[PDB]
Amino acid sequence: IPVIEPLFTKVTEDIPGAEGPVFDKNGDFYIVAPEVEVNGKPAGEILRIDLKTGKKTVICKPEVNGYGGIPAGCQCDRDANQLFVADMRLGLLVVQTDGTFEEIAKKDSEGRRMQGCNDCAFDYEGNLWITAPAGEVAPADYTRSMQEKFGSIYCFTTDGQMIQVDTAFQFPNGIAVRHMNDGRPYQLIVAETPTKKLWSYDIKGPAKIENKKVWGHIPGTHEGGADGMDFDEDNNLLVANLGSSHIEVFGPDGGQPKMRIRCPFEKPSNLHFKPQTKTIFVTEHENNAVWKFEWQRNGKKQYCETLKFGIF
Ligand SMILES: [Ca+2]
Ligand SMILES: [Ca+2]
Repeated sequence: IPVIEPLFTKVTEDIPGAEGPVFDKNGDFYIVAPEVEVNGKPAGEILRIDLKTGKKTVICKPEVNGYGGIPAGCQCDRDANQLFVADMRLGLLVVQTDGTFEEIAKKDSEGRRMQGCNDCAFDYEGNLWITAPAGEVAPADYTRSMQEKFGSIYCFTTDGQMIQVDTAFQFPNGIAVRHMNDGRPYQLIVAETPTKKLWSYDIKGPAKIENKKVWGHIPGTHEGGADGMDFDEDNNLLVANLGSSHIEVFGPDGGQPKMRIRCPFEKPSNLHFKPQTKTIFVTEHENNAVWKFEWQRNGKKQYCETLKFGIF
C-alpha cells in the first residue's frame, strides 16, 4: 500500500482528547476537548481556535443537572450557524457560537433512554447520522462499548425524531455519508474501532438504512482503529487509524485502503477539511494537539456548505 508523507503544520496544543474538528458557515474553526476533567468528573469543552494565531477560547463547557459532558464530535448546521455535537455523556447537543447550548434528546423516538454519542454526519437532506458507543446518558453511570457490543446508531431527522437505526456495535465511532453526484444520499459508512472494520449501509431514505456490510478493513492489530472519517470531493474516504500513525485512504468501493497518509504521531483521531481547500485539520491524542496538512484535492462539501435556496 502506497504511503505519502505530506508536511504537517502545528495548529494548536494542549486539548485533552482533541476531537471533533469543524468549521462553521463563517470559516471559524472549532475543536472539542472531551477528556477535560474536574476532580475526576467529566468537564468536556467546546473550543474555538483562532487559525491565524492558534489561540484557544472555550465557548462552552456543557453540563446538565451537574453532569459534565464529554463532547466528542461535531457537524455544522446549514440553515443556522450552530454546531450539532455528539456527547458521550449528554447525547446530542446544539451549541451556539455565543456558547449557549441545548440537550436534544433524553430518550429516542421509541421512548428508550438516549445513549452517549461520539460522532455524527449530516447528509444533504439535512438528516444527522450519529454513532452512540456509550451506554445510557447521564444521570446513568458512564459505560462504553469498547469491549461489549452495545453501541448504537441514530438518525436525528429534519422533523425532530431521534431514531435508533441499528444496534450491537463494538464502539461505533466515525461516520460519513456518501452522496450521488446529484446530491442524493445513498450510503452510510460507520467505523467500528476495535474490530478494525468499516461498515456500510444503503440509505433508502431519512432514517432508513438497509443491507449492512463489512465495507472496508483497517490495517494493523494495534490497540485502536478507525476513529474519525470524511470524504474528499472525489468520494475517497480518509480515515484516522488511531494507534497506526496513519490516515487510511479508501477508494469509492472500499475494501483495503488504496493509499496511507503517514502522520508524525501515533494517534490520529479525527479530521476535517477547510472549506474550498485541500487542507485537512487533524487532531491527535499523543500530544493532544491539532495539525493540518495538504491533501491531493478539496474535501467533499459538508451539509453546511450546501444551499437551501440554491438553483443548481
Ligand atoms: Ca471519535
Ligand atoms: Ca470531520
